[PDB]
Amino acid sequence: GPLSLSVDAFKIKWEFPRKNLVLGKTLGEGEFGKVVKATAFHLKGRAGYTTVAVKMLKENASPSELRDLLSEFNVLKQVNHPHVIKLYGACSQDGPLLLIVEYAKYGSLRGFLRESRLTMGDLISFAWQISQGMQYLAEMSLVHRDLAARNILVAEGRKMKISDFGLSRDVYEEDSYVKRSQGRIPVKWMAIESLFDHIYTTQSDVWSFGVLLWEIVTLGGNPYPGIPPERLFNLLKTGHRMERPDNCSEEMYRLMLQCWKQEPDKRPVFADISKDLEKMMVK
Amino acid sequence: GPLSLSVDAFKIKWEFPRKNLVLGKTLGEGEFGKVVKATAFHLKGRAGYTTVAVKMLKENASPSELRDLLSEFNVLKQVNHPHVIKLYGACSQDGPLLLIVEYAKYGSLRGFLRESRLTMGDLISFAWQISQGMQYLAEMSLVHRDLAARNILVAEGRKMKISDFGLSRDVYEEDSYVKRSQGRIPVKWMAIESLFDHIYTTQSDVWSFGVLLWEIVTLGGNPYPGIPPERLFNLLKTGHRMERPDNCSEEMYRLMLQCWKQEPDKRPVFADISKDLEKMMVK
Ligand SMILES: Cc1ccc(-c2nn(C(C)(C)C)c3ncnc(N)c23)cc1
Ligand SMILES: Cc1ccc(-c2nn(C(C)(C)C)c3ncnc(N)c23)cc1
Repeated sequence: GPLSLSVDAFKIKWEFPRKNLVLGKTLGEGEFGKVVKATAFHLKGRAGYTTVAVKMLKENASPSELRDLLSEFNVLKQVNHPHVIKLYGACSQDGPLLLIVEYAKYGSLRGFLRESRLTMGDLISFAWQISQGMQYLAEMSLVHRDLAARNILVAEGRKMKISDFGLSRDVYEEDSYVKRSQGRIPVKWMAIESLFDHIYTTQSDVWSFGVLLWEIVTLGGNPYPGIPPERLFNLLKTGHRMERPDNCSEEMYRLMLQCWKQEPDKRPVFADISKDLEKMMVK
Repeated sequence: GPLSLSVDAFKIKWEFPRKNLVLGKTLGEGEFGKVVKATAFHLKGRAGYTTVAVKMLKENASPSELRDLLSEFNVLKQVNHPHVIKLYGACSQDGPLLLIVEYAKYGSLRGFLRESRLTMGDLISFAWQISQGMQYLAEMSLVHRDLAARNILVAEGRKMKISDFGLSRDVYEEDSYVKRSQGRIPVKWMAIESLFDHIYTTQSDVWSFGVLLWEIVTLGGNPYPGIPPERLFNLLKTGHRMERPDNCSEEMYRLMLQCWKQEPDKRPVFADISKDLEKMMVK
């Protein structure tokens, strides 16, 4: 089927010797993958050991999780930008599939924020770096689909790295990705039209960006707090949106609202978003 | 879309007052659901409190997980058999969706087995009770799809209860369920034709039953140990199968093999399986 084809094609510059990789503690688990801290000997021109992160399948992986890991690999090969996690390689030939990437010292953005108390200007800087990465992926004709504080990494120097490319889809031909069956993206980050109509575009990424803004501004808050996901259908189509959080300027809130406009064409594009944020920074 | 329709239809005998339910410790998490121990006051004719288990959505649920929880509910309403977990009710009207079911004192079959050392006759008894439940579901025209030691519960008296109906599908019309996108069932329990062709039938359930037999016989072993899931495509179609485990009679092994025949029509049906196991019991 489509997977056996991919697996067979795959098994036929990115390959890294398994014997040169040493895995250590588990850094995190989750939807399709398990991530461990690791070290790699003689990695792509670097002398000695480099500290890296490695994603692999969890116990009892499904075809869906295998497909997602292969897809993330496929996407990460094609992208290169200061605000996107950097791929080093993979181990495929011996043992389970292992993807080797840049280690982000501070872990997830959500974790980093929740450990915090950081200025409003640090917050705007974070959002803006993410918007630049997103402007780059949108130019590559990729829809990311799973943008969220938990899927952004914070590297040395508090650099934002957009991560978790397992659900990212190429939209070169149509400028949208449409999925017949139900999505595996949390409902509380999905655009109204993704939720109801299974349509994903750069503008649905912009909606998710608005929820990410809310997460940044609340320092890792939980969106629509105390509201069950199943209530989102009706809440959204009756035109409700999250209220301005505490510690949020009105210009920041105004931007969140614009990202959550019902009509996708009415939301800003990532380039507008970046301009808006740089402007808040300098004022 | 199909989900908003279900959620709206749903929100329009099974309903239980949220105020009569008290939730306690987390019993387990996993693919679509979180399960907690709980107590329910005046549950369906029972005076006083009854100890129950409750499944709900995990944090950051996706449309796919919501759909699976609704589907499990829908299936559990229609089934009733001594070897299938019994539904009591749900809380929907206030707060998150909660499904209230029979509490299984010994937890999952896999956990129960791994805590063990139990006779061969206890083992055959377990398999046989599960085969009876499965013979009943097959007669109801349901394909279970996710049969595995982790999805069988052990209740008071060491009674097997088939559980986790989120992926079960009605096959009344065609005797098969076909899924275009990748399955969320672990690859190591899937029939060769489910893995390659996305076709699910009672006979693919029989394959999974063979893997479950292997799990019972090894006391909760890990199938195809040390073999990565992606190697299963080629291993399976080149005709390889797991070797006879230690502490396994040849008749038991012969049954596993028959469940794993390439041609689905060549595997036994659950009624043959039950006859085979009762025969091993009495001999
Ligand atoms: C392909 C791939 C590999 C690793 C990661 C990743 N996840 N995570 C967690 C989720 C533990 C914060 C990480 N933490 C630090 N550094 C990383 N590189 C990661 C993401 C994608
Ligand atoms: C709808 C539904 C509700 C609960 C369970 C369930 N899962 N589990 C675990 C997985 C913790 C062993 C249970 N353990 C004991 N009793 C139970 N009833 C369950 C399964 C399905």
